Amino acid sequence: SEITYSDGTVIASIDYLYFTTLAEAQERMYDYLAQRDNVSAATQKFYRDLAAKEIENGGYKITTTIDQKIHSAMQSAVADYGYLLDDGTGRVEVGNVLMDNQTGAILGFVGGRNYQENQNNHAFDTKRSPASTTKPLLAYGIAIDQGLMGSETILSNYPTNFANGNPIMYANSKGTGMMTLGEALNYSWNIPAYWTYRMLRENGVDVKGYMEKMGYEIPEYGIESLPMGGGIEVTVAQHTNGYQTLANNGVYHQKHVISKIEAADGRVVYEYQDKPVQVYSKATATIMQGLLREVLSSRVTTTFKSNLTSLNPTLANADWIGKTGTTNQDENMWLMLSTPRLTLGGWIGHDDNHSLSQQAGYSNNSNYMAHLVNAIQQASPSIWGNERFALDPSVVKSEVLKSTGQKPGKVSVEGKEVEVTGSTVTSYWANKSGAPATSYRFAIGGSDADYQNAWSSIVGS
Ligand SMILES: [Cl-]
Repeated sequence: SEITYSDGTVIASIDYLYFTTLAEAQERMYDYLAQRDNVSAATQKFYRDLAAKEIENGGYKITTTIDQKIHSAMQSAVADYGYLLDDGTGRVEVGNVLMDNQTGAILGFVGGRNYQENQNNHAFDTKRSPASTTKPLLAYGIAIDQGLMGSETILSNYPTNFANGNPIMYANSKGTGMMTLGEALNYSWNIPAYWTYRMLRENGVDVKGYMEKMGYEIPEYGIESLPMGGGIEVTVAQHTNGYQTLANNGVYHQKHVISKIEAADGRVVYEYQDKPVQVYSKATATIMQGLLREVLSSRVTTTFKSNLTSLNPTLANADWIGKTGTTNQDENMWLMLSTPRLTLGGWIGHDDNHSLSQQAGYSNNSNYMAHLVNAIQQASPSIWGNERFALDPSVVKSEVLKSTGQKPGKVSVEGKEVEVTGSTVTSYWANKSGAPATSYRFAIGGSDADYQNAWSSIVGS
């Protein structure tokens, strides 16, 4: 029995690479064994063991998805550049996963700083809160998909409180005012994501149907801070797969590190079976792509594009989209990146869950990732692609007011039917009729005080 890289080259017979591959193969077998000895449905355990025997003893050739030149380049990038991560807080660990957007196949990964010194696989084993990288999946993507907001929809960021009366905070700030979806995402403000998930619940939206299609296990959906990543912990590999679904215009493919297991007699025993699912519509996923493009361009929450410009100005011109997250004590940082072909997930942190430095996600993980991305391209010059993410033909563009995010028109501004007028903007929608006409409660969220204040500077013009 052996494991090969995608090209057929021998990995080994029966060091993260070996362990991660054998584990998956054994899981393959086990699922099957629950029907070879005919068989059916805490033992278990017998079958887990049975599987590891049947694998080590058989004369099986297991073919991985692992691209060999890419995977070793990624090993060399972490050896060469992991020191970029160090910030005077102890050993900063790292996990990464590179995934094919069309297939769900994993091409390479970083399991940690150095397997010799520390064996924890940070790509496939360790689970951490995804923090604000939860928002495009769980809040905004689904609200767009249910036809409840469009690209230029306005949301509340005015101060507001949880049900216990504690304030919703963003670092030391308590909120500001009305803002577009662009601005909410670029800065990653929390209160507008609070109100979006809260509106999804008021409408009875099946949020869990969406998350379980991308393979997400969340034990409790009834949690106010859920869209900021509370009550959620994920592996890097499972997280890259929610970003694969958005990059790939809304169609999930399941991650996998094995395509083919073959007998000693060359018969095809096991084959990866593709089960594509349209999680979000095409309108939705292509709208969210255009938003996440701006997250990386505006450079508010990450320096990644500047880093990549200076290392490889030609790769910096590829069509990068992405999103960041910080857990609320600086303990874990995330940076998720896609071109149309690939998606690289990244996590940093400490095994013992304690703070990182203040600019560890902003600057440190961003600069490391940008060295990682360039290393990947140096070893496979056309893998990232030159393609562009592009709005779907089904997208509905509406012409809306900047100030409201809805169509211009008449509104009763505290009784006194006003004529609402001013500069307009195109707004992309994933429904049938686009954006409504302006009503008085024009944002997602807000208290009457907020709208008194809102409306009386809109009126003032
Ligand atoms: Cl910058």
